[PDB]
Amino acid sequence: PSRFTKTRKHRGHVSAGKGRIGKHRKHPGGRGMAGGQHHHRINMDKYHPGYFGKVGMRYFHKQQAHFWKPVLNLDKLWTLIPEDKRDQYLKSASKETAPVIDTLAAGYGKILGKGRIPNVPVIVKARFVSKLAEEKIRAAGGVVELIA
Amino acid sequence: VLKKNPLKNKQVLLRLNPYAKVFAAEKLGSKKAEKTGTKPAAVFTETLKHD
Amino acid sequence: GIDHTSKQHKRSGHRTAPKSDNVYLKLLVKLYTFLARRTDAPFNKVVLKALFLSKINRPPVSVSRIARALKQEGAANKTVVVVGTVTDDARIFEFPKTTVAALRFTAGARAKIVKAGGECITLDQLAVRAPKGQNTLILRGPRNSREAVRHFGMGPHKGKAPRILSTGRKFERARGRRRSKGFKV
Amino acid sequence: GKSHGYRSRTRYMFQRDFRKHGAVHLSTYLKVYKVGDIVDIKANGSIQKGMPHKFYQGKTGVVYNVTKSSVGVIINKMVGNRYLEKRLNLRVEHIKHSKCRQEFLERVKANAAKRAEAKAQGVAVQLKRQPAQPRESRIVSTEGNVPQTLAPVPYETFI
Amino acid sequence: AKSKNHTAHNQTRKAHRNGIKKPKTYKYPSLKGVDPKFRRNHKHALHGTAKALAAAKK
Amino acid sequence: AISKNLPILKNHFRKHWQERVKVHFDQAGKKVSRRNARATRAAKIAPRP
RNA sequence: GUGGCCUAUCGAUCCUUUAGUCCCUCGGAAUUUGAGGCUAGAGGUGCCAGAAAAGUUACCACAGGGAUAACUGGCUUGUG
RNA sequence: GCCCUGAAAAUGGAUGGCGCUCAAGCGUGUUACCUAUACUCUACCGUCAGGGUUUGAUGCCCUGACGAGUAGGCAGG
RNA sequence: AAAUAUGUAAGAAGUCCUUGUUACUUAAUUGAACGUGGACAUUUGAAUGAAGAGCUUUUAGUGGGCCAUUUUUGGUAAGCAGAACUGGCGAUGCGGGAUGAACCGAACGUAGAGUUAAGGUGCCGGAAUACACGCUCAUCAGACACCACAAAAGGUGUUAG
RNA sequence: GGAAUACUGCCAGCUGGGACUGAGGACUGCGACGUAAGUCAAGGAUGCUGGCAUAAUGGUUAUAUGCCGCCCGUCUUGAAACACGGACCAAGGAGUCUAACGUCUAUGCGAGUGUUUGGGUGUAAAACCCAUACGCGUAAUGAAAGUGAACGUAGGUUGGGGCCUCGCAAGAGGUGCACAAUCGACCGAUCCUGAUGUCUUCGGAUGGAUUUGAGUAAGAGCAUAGCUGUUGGGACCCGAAAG
RNA sequence: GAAAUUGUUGAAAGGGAAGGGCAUUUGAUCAGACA
Ligand SMILES: CN[C@@H]1[C@@H](O)[C@@H](O[C@@H]2[C@@H](O)[C@H](O[C@H]3O[C@H]([C@@H](C)O)[C@@H](O)[C@H](O)[C@H]3N)[C@@H](N)C[C@H]2N)OC[C@]1(C)O
Ligand SMILES: CN[C@@H]1[C@@H](O)[C@@H](O[C@@H]2[C@@H](O)[C@H](O[C@H]3O[C@H]([C@@H](C)O)[C@@H](O)[C@H](O)[C@H]3N)[C@@H](N)C[C@H]2N)OC[C@]1(C)O
Ligand SMILES: [Mg+2]
Ligand SMILES: [Mg+2]
Ligand SMILES: [Mg+2]
Ligand SMILES: [Mg+2]
Ligand SMILES: [Mg+2]
Ligand SMILES: [Mg+2]
Ligand SMILES: [Mg+2]
Ligand SMILES: [Mg+2]
Ligand SMILES: [Mg+2]
Ligand SMILES: [Mg+2]
Ligand SMILES: [Mg+2]
Ligand SMILES: [Mg+2]
Ligand SMILES: [Mg+2]
Ligand SMILES: [Mg+2]
Ligand SMILES: [Mg+2]
Ligand SMILES: [Mg+2]
Ligand SMILES: [Mg+2]
Ligand SMILES: [Mg+2]
Ligand SMILES: [Mg+2]
Ligand SMILES: [Mg+2]
Ligand SMILES: [Mg+2]
Ligand SMILES: [Mg+2]
Ligand SMILES: [Mg+2]
Ligand SMILES: [Mg+2]
Ligand SMILES: [Mg+2]
Ligand SMILES: [Mg+2]
Ligand SMILES: [Mg+2]
Ligand SMILES: [Mg+2]
Ligand SMILES: [Mg+2]
Ligand SMILES: [Mg+2]
Ligand SMILES: [Mg+2]
Ligand SMILES: [Mg+2]
Ligand SMILES: [Mg+2]
Ligand SMILES: [Mg+2]
Ligand SMILES: [Mg+2]
Ligand SMILES: [Mg+2]
Ligand SMILES: [Mg+2]
Ligand SMILES: [Mg+2]
Ligand SMILES: [Mg+2]
Ligand SMILES: [Mg+2]
Ligand SMILES: [Mg+2]
Ligand SMILES: [Mg+2]
Ligand SMILES: [Mg+2]
Ligand SMILES: [Mg+2]
Ligand SMILES: [Mg+2]
Ligand SMILES: [Mg+2]
Ligand SMILES: [Mg+2]
Ligand SMILES: [Mg+2]
Ligand SMILES: [Mg+2]
Ligand SMILES: [Mg+2]
Ligand SMILES: [Mg+2]
Ligand SMILES: [Mg+2]
Ligand SMILES: [Mg+2]
Ligand SMILES: [Mg+2]
Ligand SMILES: [Mg+2]
Ligand SMILES: [Mg+2]
Ligand SMILES: [Mg+2]
Ligand SMILES: [Mg+2]
Ligand SMILES: [Mg+2]
Ligand SMILES: [Mg+2]
Ligand SMILES: [Mg+2]
Ligand SMILES: [Mg+2]
Ligand SMILES: [Mg+2]
Ligand SMILES: [Mg+2]
Ligand SMILES: [Mg+2]
Ligand SMILES: [Mg+2]
Ligand SMILES: [Mg+2]
Ligand SMILES: [Mg+2]
Ligand SMILES: [Mg+2]
Ligand SMILES: [Mg+2]
Ligand SMILES: [Mg+2]
Ligand SMILES: [Mg+2]
Ligand SMILES: [Mg+2]
Ligand SMILES: [Mg+2]
Ligand SMILES: [Mg+2]
Ligand SMILES: [Mg+2]
Ligand SMILES: [Mg+2]
Ligand SMILES: [Mg+2]
Ligand SMILES: [Mg+2]
Ligand SMILES: [Mg+2]
Ligand SMILES: [Mg+2]
Ligand SMILES: [Mg+2]
Ligand SMILES: [Mg+2]
Ligand SMILES: [Mg+2]
Ligand SMILES: [Mg+2]
Ligand SMILES: [Mg+2]
Ligand SMILES: [Mg+2]
Ligand SMILES: [Mg+2]
Ligand SMILES: [Mg+2]
Ligand SMILES: [Mg+2]
Ligand SMILES: [Mg+2]
Ligand SMILES: [Mg+2]
Ligand SMILES: [Mg+2]
Repeated sequence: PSRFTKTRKHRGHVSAGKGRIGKHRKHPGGRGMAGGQHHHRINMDKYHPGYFGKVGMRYFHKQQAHFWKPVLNLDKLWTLIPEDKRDQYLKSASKETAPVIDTLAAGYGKILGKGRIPNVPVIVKARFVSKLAEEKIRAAGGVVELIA
Repeated sequence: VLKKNPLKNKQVLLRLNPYAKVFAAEKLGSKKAEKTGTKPAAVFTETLKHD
Repeated sequence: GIDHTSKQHKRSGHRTAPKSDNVYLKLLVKLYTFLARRTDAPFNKVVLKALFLSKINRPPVSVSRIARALKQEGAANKTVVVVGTVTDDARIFEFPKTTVAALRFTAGARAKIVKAGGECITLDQLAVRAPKGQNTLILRGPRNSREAVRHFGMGPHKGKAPRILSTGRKFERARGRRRSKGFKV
Repeated sequence: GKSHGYRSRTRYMFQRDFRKHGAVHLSTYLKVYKVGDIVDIKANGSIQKGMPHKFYQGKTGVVYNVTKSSVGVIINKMVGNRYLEKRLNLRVEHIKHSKCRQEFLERVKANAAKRAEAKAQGVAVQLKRQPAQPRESRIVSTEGNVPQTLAPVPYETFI
Repeated sequence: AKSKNHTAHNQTRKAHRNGIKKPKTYKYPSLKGVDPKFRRNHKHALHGTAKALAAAKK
Repeated sequence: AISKNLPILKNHFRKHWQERVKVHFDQAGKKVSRRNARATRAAKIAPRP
């Protein structure tokens, strides 16, 4: 609100906190990004290393669909099972029955390896995995089924 | 709540330093000294009065 | 007049009370200010202060950090104290029992502490059971974990990350970021 | 146009010390510098490689690195309102062990002694250092020395 | 229009506000710049003695 | 017009952008009106769903 | 022994052009041309942190400046 | 050493003015005295701080120190 | 070869014994670097000071300065031009310099009493037309830092050498 | 030879005159005088008397008198200035709003979080409810194809608040979060190493490297709001010669 | 029915402006208090 604002406080001091010498004028720098390459280079270098020019390959008509590949670590992976059913599959580690986790269902495109999932085997249906993910799954007795 | 000075106001001069009682009672400000008669070497009064 | 050795009329620059208007919070202050003065117990004075800290200085203590804290030698049977809110961590499968005195609890942490047979205590209950704060454990959340302190001290060859909206190639990766264009940082 | 090149103004600083020019006596190359030693930095104009910059002449520092010909030294240089840590690569021609620490260690060794020597005697040590203390009372003798009286002298020209 | 050129006037006073803070010493200083060969051994030299205080409690 | 450490913004009001501003002050008014237009079909439409 | 005994002898982004692996992409799929990329140098900015640039206004104009010239005054006093 | 001479400028004029000549001048010595928003002591105001104290507890109470300010910042109003 | 200014040191992150690790290094289990373990105490290592110390973010104004003593460049000089250290003025009143941005004094909440500073005490004007030894008589006397100027050269004026 | 006195200093020696101040408001402290009971000038004024009880004190006001006081605003090293604006009065008269954002702080919830496009509903622009999606987090590094976070109690070491143990205490040991410093480890880029194997050129295991990243290493976010700050907009208000 | 500004009445002061600060006298005018 206006009533809290410093500009109320500046009522009665001439310059409005703007200064008596250097005043407050229209555009002492130039407008916007003007002179990144000249007077403003000291700010533009540091604070924005990398601004000017180009770097590698263009792409004509890119579409981020094809790139949809959400990532889920074995940090979690067990979050895809609701918690009643979950402790149920936790105890009784066995093949012949093991939980079926369809990750592409859960919104994901790849399984990463973050770490430490229980000794409990799981069948993880997935689109892609890391070599380290799919290893740890196999160190709990589980496997990986590629799906689409 | 008010600083009072010793050196006047006996009461507090006697609050600190009760040896105050003794000093005043025995004088000692005014203590005489032991008169001795020792005289300076005639070398001294030569070089004192010398040119 | 006076040659002045240090700045005059210097506010001590320590929060005297919370900036918060929460009544209950203020009461916890009222409690611990009493405890702090009379108890002579260190643990109290600390918690008084930490009751002042802003959101920034009350980082969420994750339930798993509490797990790890208790695995300390002889530290299993202490009661962990968090001035701040405590958070549910999916990433532990096992969890210990104990007792957690905390200003706030998120839904899961409470569910996760109780389900394992532990107890979610409000701080004044901790004052009742622990007046001098005996057999207590204090755990601070990570402060510099925050995403703002990413950008602090951004400079050439500080590798400090820039303030920027859209990221990728095309975005502050060219001049001065690579020896092939200008210099590198 | 104004000039500052690396060696500017160093004319008399790097100059070779009268009757002391020429190749460098071998004890210089003999001394062994272990990391953490306290070094004095003095350039030797005959040795152009591994040469300190003119700022660091007179400076004292400590050696963080030991390579073939050269001890890397850190110096705290003041710039602006702070000091930055600076790292110099110097050939040992330009370096010498600093004797600042000399009395220290000698006092350290001295202190441990006076400690076990007085303690194994039943303590009463007082091993800290004291500034010069005002003189004590003394008698002085006039025997064979009578005061010889003195007068200021009248003006004379003699040129 | 000709103007002043340079001076160090007052520039000292301004430093001694925030006062010329001292160099900031630390124990365990940085190995940045140390002889790379000396580090590549020093690595395997600590690695051993860590494994040797690990069999000391065993 | 460049200072401090601030992300470079891009905020594209260089045209007379105040000439095209739609506030939807009808957000309520339309939500009513297209309910009333739904009632008018469901009756005019006979039991059809 | 990592050019000239030391203290000087030099040059961004865009662009073109070469060197390098024979590596990455031209997005329906391939092969073969052609095109793009990364790493590294050159083509040059000398106003040397780096615009693409001729004059006249005795017909003139605006913003300003005593931050600055033409005169009185003030310091100076070589010169007179 | 003091004094004289060297010593010419324009409105009428300035040891600040009057005036002063064993000074009210010059050199030097000794006292006494006069009086700054400074120094000391006390009252009051504010600010900062360190304590005390569960019924204005955002409170009350004790104690000490400090107080110049354009551009400017923050604060309570 | 000074003076003034200048680098580092004055300890627990210290000193000493013992003997581990390695792909470095030595003829060499040599040495290097980091170490396990053990010993050494208080007066933890000169003075002085300290209410404190360390640390982080963010942002205003500003980015024409000027002056004084000393150092110092150009210039015949300049209230000129231009550097060095510091203190100032600017941004600051108060007492003194009659007056005056920068000199002296001293810096500022409202008051009281005391005492002072710099400067003064014939009268204007608060305060000795005080005391004391001298010098000085000007038909242009002289009279107080910064400061509002004077010189070479002369006097058988008088004074003391 | 014996004194005196000056001079300098000391006294917890005694005492006259004058000025200003009287903060505080039961008691509590340090003491002091007393054989004592008591008393006191001992942690801040009380006792005695008189006048008036009213414009007498005082407030306000005009004025006279002593001393002091130059026009404000502004730009400026410097302004009372022979610098500019201002004859007078009233009423207007200038850092806003919006989009996108930085730091801080409050709040709701939290590995997630954002009802308000829209739908349901209403006492009808309000309040109340909600399905899927989306946005932003939870993975990074590469120009890219693409690869993608535990040797170990998520590591070693130094300091760490708090807590634990011993001790009456002084002290000693234990554990040690945030944070700080350092030595390692893990992911991607870069350079090398190239096992088992096989379309004979695919495959890239294993071990490395003064190289590098806005990474990992028991999550800190997302959303509302406020101050201050940014940029674009008529962008604090008024002003061109032009086009 | 404000201000600038103006008439008349009342009061006051005024030797080349007026206005201000400290302080008191004097004129005028008033609150409070006490009982
Ligand atoms: C400060 N006021 C001054 C006033 O004092 C005077 O200025 C003098 C001027 O007279 C002096 O100058 C003059 O007078 C002096 C002598 C009197 O010192 C002579 O030496 C000099 O040759 C002459 N020009 C000059 N040296 C300093 C200024 N302040 O005249 C000018 C003025 C502005 O009125
Ligand atoms: C009420 N108006 C004023 C009034 O105040 C009074 O003015 C005096 C004035 O006369 C005094 O007197 C002074 O002023 C006058 C005036 C004519 O300039 C001078 O002639 C006189 O020399 C001077 N002493 C002056 N010292 C203070 C004012 N209060 O005199 C009448 C008036 C000027 O009209
Ligand atoms: Mg202005
Ligand atoms: Mg401002
Ligand atoms: Mg500006
Ligand atoms: Mg340019
Ligand atoms: Mg930078
Ligand atoms: Mg670009
Ligand atoms: Mg990617
Ligand atoms: Mg598919
Ligand atoms: Mg003061
Ligand atoms: Mg101040
Ligand atoms: Mg030169
Ligand atoms: Mg020499
Ligand atoms: Mg060379
Ligand atoms: Mg210019
Ligand atoms: Mg000039
Ligand atoms: Mg300049
Ligand atoms: Mg220049
Ligand atoms: Mg319609
Ligand atoms: Mg070689
Ligand atoms: Mg070379
Ligand atoms: Mg040669
Ligand atoms: Mg080039
Ligand atoms: Mg295509
Ligand atoms: Mg293709
Ligand atoms: Mg240029
Ligand atoms: Mg240039
Ligand atoms: Mg033209
Ligand atoms: Mg013509
Ligand atoms: Mg003509
Ligand atoms: Mg014509
Ligand atoms: Mg001029
Ligand atoms: Mg002239
Ligand atoms: Mg001349
Ligand atoms: Mg002249
Ligand atoms: Mg003369
Ligand atoms: Mg005269
Ligand atoms: Mg006089
Ligand atoms: Mg005299
Ligand atoms: Mg006298
Ligand atoms: Mg307080
Ligand atoms: Mg308090
Ligand atoms: Mg102030
Ligand atoms: Mg201001
Ligand atoms: Mg020490
Ligand atoms: Mg040890
Ligand atoms: Mg100027
Ligand atoms: Mg300017
Ligand atoms: Mg001048
Ligand atoms: Mg000048
Ligand atoms: Mg000058
Ligand atoms: Mg200015
Ligand atoms: Mg001022
Ligand atoms: Mg001043
Ligand atoms: Mg004055
Ligand atoms: Mg003055
Ligand atoms: Mg006073
Ligand atoms: Mg006084
Ligand atoms: Mg007069
Ligand atoms: Mg008088
Ligand atoms: Mg006389
Ligand atoms: Mg006399
Ligand atoms: Mg004068
Ligand atoms: Mg005497
Ligand atoms: Mg009283
Ligand atoms: Mg009586
Ligand atoms: Mg009466
Ligand atoms: Mg009266
Ligand atoms: Mg009056
Ligand atoms: Mg008046
Ligand atoms: Mg005056
Ligand atoms: Mg102006
Ligand atoms: Mg000017
Ligand atoms: Mg002015
Ligand atoms: Mg003028
Ligand atoms: Mg002007
Ligand atoms: Mg103008
Ligand atoms: Mg004017
Ligand atoms: Mg006007
Ligand atoms: Mg006008
Ligand atoms: Mg979501
Ligand atoms: Mg530790
Ligand atoms: Mg400690
Ligand atoms: Mg291959
Ligand atoms: Mg405008
Ligand atoms: Mg804006
Ligand atoms: Mg216009
Ligand atoms: Mg037009
Ligand atoms: Mg045009
Ligand atoms: Mg009127
Ligand atoms: Mg007249
Ligand atoms: Mg006047
Ligand atoms: Mg007239
Ligand atoms: Mg008056």
